[PDB]
Parts: sequence; C-alpha cells; structure tokens
Amino acid sequence: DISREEVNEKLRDTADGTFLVRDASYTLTLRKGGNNKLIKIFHLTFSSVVELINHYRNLDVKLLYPVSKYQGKKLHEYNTQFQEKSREYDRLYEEYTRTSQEIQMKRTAIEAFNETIKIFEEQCQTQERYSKEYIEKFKREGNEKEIQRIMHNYDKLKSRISEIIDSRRRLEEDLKKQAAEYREIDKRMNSIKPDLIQLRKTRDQYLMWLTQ
Amino acid sequence: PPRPSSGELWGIHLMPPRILVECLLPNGMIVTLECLREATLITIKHELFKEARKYPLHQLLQDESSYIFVSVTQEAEREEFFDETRRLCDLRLFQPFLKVIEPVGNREEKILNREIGFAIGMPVCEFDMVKDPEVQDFRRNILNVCKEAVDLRDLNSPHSRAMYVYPPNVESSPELPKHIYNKLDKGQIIVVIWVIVSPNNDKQKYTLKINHDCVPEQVIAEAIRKKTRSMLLSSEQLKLCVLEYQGKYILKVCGCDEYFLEKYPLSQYKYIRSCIMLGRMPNLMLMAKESLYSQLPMDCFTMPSYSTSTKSLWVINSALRIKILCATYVNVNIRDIDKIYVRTGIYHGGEPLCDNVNTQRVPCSNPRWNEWLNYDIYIPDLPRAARLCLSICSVKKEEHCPLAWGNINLFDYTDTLVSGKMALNLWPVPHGLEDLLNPIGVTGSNPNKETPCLELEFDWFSSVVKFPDMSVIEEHANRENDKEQLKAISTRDPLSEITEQEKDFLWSHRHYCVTIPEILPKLLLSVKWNSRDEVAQMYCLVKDWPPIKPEQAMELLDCNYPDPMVRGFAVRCLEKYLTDDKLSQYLIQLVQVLKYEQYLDNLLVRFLLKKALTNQRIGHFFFWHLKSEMHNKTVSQRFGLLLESYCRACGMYLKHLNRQVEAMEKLINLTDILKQEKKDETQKVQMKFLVEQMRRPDFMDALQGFLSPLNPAHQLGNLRLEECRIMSSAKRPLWLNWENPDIMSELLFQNNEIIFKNGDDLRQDMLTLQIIRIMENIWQNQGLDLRMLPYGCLSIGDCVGLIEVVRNSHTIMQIQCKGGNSHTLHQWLKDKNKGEIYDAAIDLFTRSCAGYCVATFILGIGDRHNSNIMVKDDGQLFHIDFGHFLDHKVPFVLTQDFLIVISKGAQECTKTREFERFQEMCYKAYLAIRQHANLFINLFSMMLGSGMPELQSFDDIAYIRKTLALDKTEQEALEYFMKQMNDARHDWIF
Ligand SMILES: Cc1ccccc1[C@@H]1NC(=O)c2cc(NC3COC3)cc(NC(=O)c3csc4ccccc34)c21
Ligand SMILES: Cc1nc(NC(=O)N2CCC[C@H]2C(N)=O)sc1-c1csc(C(C)(C)C)n1
Repeated sequence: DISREEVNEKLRDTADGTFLVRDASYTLTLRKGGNNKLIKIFHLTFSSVVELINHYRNLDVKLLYPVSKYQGKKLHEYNTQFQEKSREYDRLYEEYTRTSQEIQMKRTAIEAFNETIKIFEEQCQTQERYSKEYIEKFKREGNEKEIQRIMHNYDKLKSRISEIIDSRRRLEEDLKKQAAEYREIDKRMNSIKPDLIQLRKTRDQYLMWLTQ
Repeated sequence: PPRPSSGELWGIHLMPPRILVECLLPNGMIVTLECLREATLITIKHELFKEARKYPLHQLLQDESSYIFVSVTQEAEREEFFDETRRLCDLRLFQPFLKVIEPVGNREEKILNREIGFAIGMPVCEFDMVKDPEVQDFRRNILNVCKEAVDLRDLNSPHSRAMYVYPPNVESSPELPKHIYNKLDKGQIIVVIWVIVSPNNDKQKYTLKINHDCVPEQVIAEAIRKKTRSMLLSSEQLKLCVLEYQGKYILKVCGCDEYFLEKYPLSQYKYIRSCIMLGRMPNLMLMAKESLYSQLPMDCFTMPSYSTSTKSLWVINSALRIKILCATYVNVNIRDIDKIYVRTGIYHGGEPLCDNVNTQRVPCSNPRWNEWLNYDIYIPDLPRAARLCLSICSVKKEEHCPLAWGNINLFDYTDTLVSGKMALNLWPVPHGLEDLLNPIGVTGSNPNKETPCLELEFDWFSSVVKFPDMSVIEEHANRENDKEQLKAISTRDPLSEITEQEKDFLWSHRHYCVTIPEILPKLLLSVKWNSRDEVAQMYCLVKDWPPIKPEQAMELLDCNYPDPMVRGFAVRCLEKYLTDDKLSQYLIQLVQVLKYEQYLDNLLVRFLLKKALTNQRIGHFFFWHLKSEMHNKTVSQRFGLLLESYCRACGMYLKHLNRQVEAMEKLINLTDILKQEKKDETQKVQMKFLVEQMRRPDFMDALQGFLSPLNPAHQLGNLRLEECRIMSSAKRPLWLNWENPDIMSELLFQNNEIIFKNGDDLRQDMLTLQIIRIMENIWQNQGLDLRMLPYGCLSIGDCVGLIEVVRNSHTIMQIQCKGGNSHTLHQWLKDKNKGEIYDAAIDLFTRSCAGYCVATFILGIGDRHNSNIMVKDDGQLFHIDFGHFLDHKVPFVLTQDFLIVISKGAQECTKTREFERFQEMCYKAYLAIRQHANLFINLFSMMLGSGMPELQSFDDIAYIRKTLALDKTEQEALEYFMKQMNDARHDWIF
C-alpha cells in the first residue's frame, strides 16, 4: 500500500512504460511522457488480472519493463560512511555560501573605488583649472612661499589618489584569489553530491522495529 | 548593487567618536577635517568653510549656502546630500570623504529618487541602465495602474484620501455568529466616547448604550443627543442639530490610529467585535473632521522622467527543434567526473509536454555539442505557457548529478516565438535538489555573468512567428447517474490522485461541468496541454465559466496552473469577489505566487499594486513582504521594479517607510556588532555597550517617533531605555520598549513592546501564525467559540524580523520553576482571577487549550516542549516559536496539568461534566478544519515557490491529509482523531 512519495522514487531515470502494482484504500502505475500515470483495477472481459497483464506486455501503452521486489550489520557500516560525506558536504556548502557573498562584496567595493577615484581625478582637473591664474600671479610677484602651498596641497591630492588606486588594485587581486578558491570549493562539492545520491538509495532497507 | 552590511563605513560597523573626513573643496584644495560621527552636514560644512580660509584659493570660495556635499555610498553610487540635517554616521559612506560642489538639474526629482531608492534598498539609476525591453516596458507601462489609483484616491478628495490612509479595520460579513449575539445585552453594546475640550487634556466621558448594528455616524448622533439633553429645545430641534452635526465628527479607537471612516455597522469593526467576545468596554475618542482632514498631506503624483512580417504559430508545419552548441564554464574535478551532457525538456509548469531529450557525452575540458535535438511535439501543439528547461549534467553512467540549471521562455512577453542565437548564464543547483532539471525555478539568464554560460540556437522561419490572438482560437474549437461521481471528485482535495479513467471521464463531460464551477481545478489537470485542439476548447470553456470563491480561485494561481487564461480567470474572480479584509489575510501567498508568473507585466501584479495603492494597510505589508525577499537574487529585479512602482505613487507613506527602514538598519547593525566582535563579552559588558550606543543622538532620533512595522496603527514614541535589554539567546535578540504618544494611551496601549531578532528565518513562524488565524476565523464564523492568539510576526529581510510581545503572559516552564505539581498551574490561574472572573477565565482556558490541541495536531506541531506554551493571566493559552520546532526535526500536548484546570476539581478525574464538553469542542473543531481541508492545502501549495526547507514539494504537504484523514469516511475520521486524543494521555530541564 506504498506511499505517493515512493512511486516517484522508483520512476526516477526509468525508461517510459515501466510498471508495478499497488494496494488501494489495486492501482497500476506507469511511466510515460516523463510522468506517473494511474490505471486502477477493480477487483473485466478476461477471467483474471494475471491473464490480463500478460497481453499488453506483448493511447493504450505497452508494459515494457517490470519492477521486481528483490535487489544486517554490513549496512550499519555504510550509514557511518553516509554520516561522514553529509557533514563534509554541508561544511563545503557553508564555506561556499560565505565565499559567494564575500566575492559579491568585493565586486561592489571595486565599483565604489572606481567612482571614488573618478571623483578625485575630477579634483585634479578642478585644482589645475583654478590654480592656473594664481600660480601665474605669484610668478609675476615672485612669491614662491605661496606657490609652495599650492604645490604642497596638490602633492597630498595626487598622493591620496595613488593610495586609493593600490587599495582598489590590491582588492582586485584578492578577488581573483577568492574566485579561484570558489571554483575549487564547487569542484569538491560536485564530486561528492553524486556519491551521496547512490549512497542514499542504499538507505532503503529491511523493516524491523529496533533501531541500530 | 545593495550594500552587504549595515555598517557606517565599508568594513567598519561603528565609526569611532571622532573621524578625520577628507574634504574636497570646489576651488581644488584638499582639507582633512576632524568631525564627530554624530555631527550634521550643516555643522561639518560650517566648520569646513571656516578652516578652508587657512588654505590657498580661499578668495574663490562662495557662501557655504551656495554649495552641497557629494560622496560615494556602500551601494557604489554618487549620492548628493541635499538634506543637510542628516548625520555623518547615517550617510552610509564607502570611505570617509566629502566633495563640495554646486548643485545641478531638477531638485525635487533627485531627492524623490533617493527616497524611492532608500526604502527599496537599491538605487533607481540602476534600473535606468538595464538593457532589457520587458524591464523598460514594465517601467513605462505599470505607471498606468499608478495613474488609475492616484485618480481613484482623489475622487471626493477629503474623505477618500483619509480612507486610503486610515482604512476601516472591519470584518468581511456584517452578520455576526449567534454565540456573539448572546455577549450583547438585548441586541445592544455599552460604549464610552471621550472628548478633549481645551489646550490641556481636559477629558469628558459619554457612556452610551446603543444597537450593535448602528453606524459610526449614529454612534456620534447619540453622543450629540446626550450633550443636548441639558439644553431645552423641541424634539424636532434636537433633530435639526443632531442631523447637521452628525457629519462633522469621526470616531477613533483610544490608544492607536484606527478610524471609523465608513458606514459599516459598529459590530463589524474588528476592535468592537473583539470587545464583544472578550466582554470589554469600547473606548472611542470623538474628533473633528477638519482636524483629521488637515493632517492629511494634500498629495499629488506627478509622472517621473521615464515614460515586420509575422505568421501565427499554427501556420508552421514542423516539430519544435533546439540546437545546444556549447558551454563556456564547467567547474569539475576532471579526475572523478569523466564526461558531461546537456539534459533538456519542454515543460508546461511542472508537468512535461513530451519526452526529455539529451545531448551526446563530451569531455569536460571541451564542452561543445553543436547538435540539433528533436522534441516529440508539433510546434502548433505548443501551449502559451510552454518553456524550455535544461541543465548541464555530470557522470561518474553509474552516477548522474546536475551542475548548473536554466529555464527559458519559448514565447516573449510580446507572444513572439524565440529564434536565432541565444546565450544563457546558468544557475547553481538549490541545496537539497538532486533532480537533473529544476522546472520549478525562475525563467531567464543569470544576472551574475560570472557563471557557466550555455550557448544555443533556435530555428529561423520565413517570418517572425507569433502566438495567435484569442478570436482565431475561439473559432477553431467550437451520460446519466454519474453526477454522483462528478460532485464526489469536486469535493476531494487538490492533491488527491485522479486516475486516467477519471481524467477521460471529466474531459468527456466538460460541457456539463459548467454547472459545478468548483470542478475547474480537477477538470484542468485532465486536459492534454500538448494538443492545440483540446487546449482551444478549454479556452472557450474558461472564457464563459461562472465565477468561484476567491479561496478556490487561489488554487489556480499556484505552480500547477501556469496557463495565462486559467490565471486571468482566477485574477478576475479576485478583482470582483475578494474583500480587502480577505486580501490582507492571504497577502503572503498572493505575493509569493508573483514568482510563478512568466512575465513582469501581468494581471495579478496590476491587481495587487492597485489594491496596495488604493489601501495603505495592504500597501504597508505589500511593501515589507516584497522588500524582505529582496536579498534573494532570483527575484530581486522583479520585486525591485515592483517596489519602485509602488514607492513612486504611494505618496507620503514613503517618508514613514524610510523612517522604518532606517530604524531597522540601526537595529541590524547594533545586533551585528554584538553577534560578531562583542560575541565573547559577558551580559554586563554588552548591556553596558548597548545603553551607551542607544543613548546617542543618531540612535535616539532614528528610533523614536515612527510607526511599528508589525502594525502601522501603533505609534512608537520615546524609548523607555531602562526597560530595553538583550535577551538570553545566543543570537542576541533585543527586547525593546516604547512610550505610546497617542493622547489616551492609558486606556489601550501604554507600552508598545517588540522583540527584534537578527539571524533566524521567521518566515515559517510567519506562515504558521497566518494559518492559526484562519483556523480561528473558520471556527468563530461557524459558531465554534475557540480563542487562538496568532501574535504579530514580520520578516523584514534575510533572517531579520520583529515579534509582537503578548503582555501579561508566562510560559508553563516559568510557572513550574516557582514551587513544584498539577494543582500549582490551577492555583496560579485562580490566584490571578477570583470570584465572577474565575468562571470566565476557566471557560477561556478550555477553549484556547482545545484550539491549540486541534491546530497543533493537524499541523503536526505536537509533542512541543513546555517552555513553548504560554498562559495569559486572564487564562488564554497559546504556542510560541514555531521555528524552533521545525528546525530540531505524542500527537497532542494535552497534560494532566491542564486537565486539572479545565475540570477545576478533584485530581482523580478520568472524565468530568466539564471535561466531556472540552472533548466535544475538539471534535467539532477538528471536523470544521476537515471540511475546509482544500483551503489549507492550497495555502501551503502556493508557498512551495518560497524558499523554505520544509515546503519544497507537494510530497511534504501530504502529511496534512493523514492528520485530517481525508481518504476515510467523515464518521471514520472522528474515530481516527478520537484515537489520537485518547493516545495523547500521560528530569524536565534535560
Ligand atoms: C508541510 C506540512 C503541512 C501541514 C502539516 C504538516 C506538514 C509537514 N509535513 C510533514 O511531513 C511534517 C511533519 C511534522 N512533524 C513530524 C510528525 O511527527 C513529527 C511537522 C510538519 N509540519 C510543518 O512542517 C509545518 C507546520 S506549520 C509550517 C509552516 C511552514 C513550514 C512548515 C510548517 C510536517
Ligand atoms: C508571543 C510572545 N509573547 C511574549 N511575551 C513575553 O515574553 N513576556 C510578556 C510578559 C513578560 C514576558 C515574559 N513572559 O517573560 S514573547 C513571545 C514570542 C513569540 S515568538 C517568540 C520567540 C522570540 C521565542 C521566537 N516569542
């Protein structure tokens, strides 16, 4: 009298037209379209269900492939080797989620540095525009002590840009360091997840009340 | 892009007391000024221009009034700080610097644009630079809904504006249950109206005893009559006065912003109906019409800046074909995984329209297929909601596992079939999905262009192939004692199996079905959608279909019904029949179902945005619900573009929302610091840190005098700091307290208490609580008087939320700790409520206990720890923290403890006079939900889209059927439930 969550488990990556019998509150499920059909059996031209099923096998659709029934302590070893992989994976996905956000952060902080530098470069164009007339006045008057204050300031302004530019350029490198680290976390995830698929179908086991 | 933390600078949570800000002057110079973090831009600009005259080129600098500050934010955008009242700490700068400039262009446009951006949490100028026709059309077109709604608000402008802002908080039905009539004194309620009559709060009562079914105007009229009694006028001179001055006044709930602005009966207002049930005295305040109407911002919504041969699909004589060329990126071991292939399939929502078809295997290193794939479907036989799903897959053959997935719409928003070359940036596979394809997930390319990109190509035909208009389709398209069979499926739940026999049976009688409207959902899951012929017939049926309950229309908006004619019918059933009340209570589901829609512009959003901009109470939660899911990258663009369209038109509530958003940011940041850098420190040290920061002027201003996100009727005034604290949990939640600035807080809410939690997903609680409300509503309106307490809970973003504090309530654990025994729980409830209240408070205990045993069971939230059940002093029992349970993973929580209280007598009670009732309550309660199974199934079904670990497939929801025992006869299900009731009889810290 299997569940509706157990029909779908057994039709997964099966060829269309696989078939099996179930108890109702019997029900002949099937795989066609990539779906799960129901054709219920009322328990009738034929003098049996046994006689009936055998004809079709040979949009009424053929019963190509059957499900069979058949396929203690040496399963209690494998569940131990399902508790290791599942911890190791979640730990990777933890590290994957962090790194994913932290990269996205670095990528904003670059855009920001770009717009910051753009502002400061405009300041150099501003200062060279206005300073021009006052630099000439001071040349005429021969006042070096005052041309020094204009140049000193420009020395801090142009100096400050360089400091920001390496700050940007240092982060751009650290981004490529983090990105690579990110590709290798995802390489190590995708090469564990399949293992954890076909060491789950293993979980299906004989039914006894006692635990472990 | 949004900023990733709530820090004051990039990298730094809190600026230290004094910051060196590098100032860029407009003459060219650089000056490095020491500023206080809390300092305003006015004081910074004043101290800057003072110190700027000690530097060269000072003669060039104009009056500081002529200039404004410009800097880069953490959202990597150039913000112009026009509002110079703002503090330094509140600017959200990237690096500590400011640029002095002269402002430019249109002033109000630029300020409004920032305001729209802050609330949303994304800059507006980012939408302006998006190179997408559907996106840019949505932006231009959606403003039509906004134009409607603004034109609707301002018809009969004085009253209709006030209605927008203070909508009546009223039930759906005037008719009130018979068990509520009997609360009333011979058809009548005793009410108190209050009046303020002088500069000082000189208060005057008016205790009236009036018909429950009176309108607010009539309740006012009785007030006027009582004042006029002392005066000596004719009976027909009373009348004259009363009549004219009925409509110069408005009633308002004492203690909160709830107005009686509409001609509804007094009983239909939730606040009164609550007073009737609880058996409390209503206190309303009388208040002048013009004295409200003047407070109303005289608002006006002006428009923003932003405003080939074809053949029909059925003329093309071929099978659908797609070419998979090659992929750019594969992230793989190249040792453990040998080869990779692109699995494909055409889907209609979740069901596939034809066999899946794969590529050949290739080595990971060179991912290039360059192969036409053949789908087992005719091009005309494609439905409208048809789309390609695909994914790149790995192999060990033995082990298949998906690497990156992506879905593409096979028709444009302009109903054009896709053609030519197309690249698709794929998505990472969700957490616990091992399906080769993910037909569920969003449709389209990844905004993150640093991901596996799959190139592909679709066939080019003579012309641009379009999907035909409806009229052409309408043309093409055009048994007894099995009605027992039809009605008998139309009652069964939406998740029940419908055999191919029962499908063929329904399709055959389709034309009959028009008689039994509620069958449409069952009927649709019988249609072959891969038949141009069957489809077109259904379309004719749906067009001439009778209307249905909203509750039932909502089914047709979930994943299983992606057809636009099916959804358009549903939306139309809501447009007409769904009440604002009802809307508000299913707003969680309606927002979440926006995801399943194929295009940005559609009938559902246009419906929602209208209602959101027509009614501010819906608008408020509409905003939050959407905003909360903004961090989620799959939906951020849509919800962003939506929240943009709302914020544009919503009026002055944008300013109220900004203050909320700002208040939450501070709290996020404050928690973040305690969670990270101050994590180790003792409770004393942290509490010392907290009160210091909470007293600062930047904090006090931002978190005083704003409206609660939980409820916009509740104002939050001055902080009671001495009563604020950090809670015991390892996530460090904040118990906050507010004075209530409402004139007469004494009567209703002296103190607004809210919990602020950072780091825990509160959506589960949010969905659970919603459902407990609806269970109570179903019981209450059917005559079953069971009292639940679905307290307030709101998610405001990624594991950040607020919780209403139910006052004067203690956990069972609390009560136990003091003494202990079975009788002590009773003794507490007796100790608190004695005499003629003891009888009413036990009657409350019974009913609450019963409801949270039936609801607890049906939801499977039974076997709850004692710490998670609370009792109010008046005797109301309720469950808390539904998250804490669904994370960790006896049917009922019924205890010999509570049974002593309900029976209220001898300890050795197997059954009692009182007990038997309590039991009959449960059975009627349980059976009431069983008969409304369909609604709860559909509520849960619509929340599969939403990322929740517990609700990812229909297989998860099927537990509800087992509890309700839907398969079994009704009589049987009583027996089934009665088992569980019996069955749930019988070192506590560990
Ligand atoms: C999906 C659903 C719908 C309705 C009832 C149950 C379920 C879950 N499916 C199950 O199989 C299951 C099992 C248990 N407990 C075990 C039974 O023996 C202990 C509890 C729950 N409850 C919830 O998950 C749930 C309650 S309100 C809420 C809000 C959002 C997300 C999930 C929830 C369910
Ligand atoms: C509904 C609700 N009500 C609350 N009220 C109180 O806690 N108190 C009021 C009187 C003093 C204090 C007490 N009993 O200590 S907390 C809460 C609640 C709802 S979800 C929640 C988690 C934070 C545990 C998730 N918590």
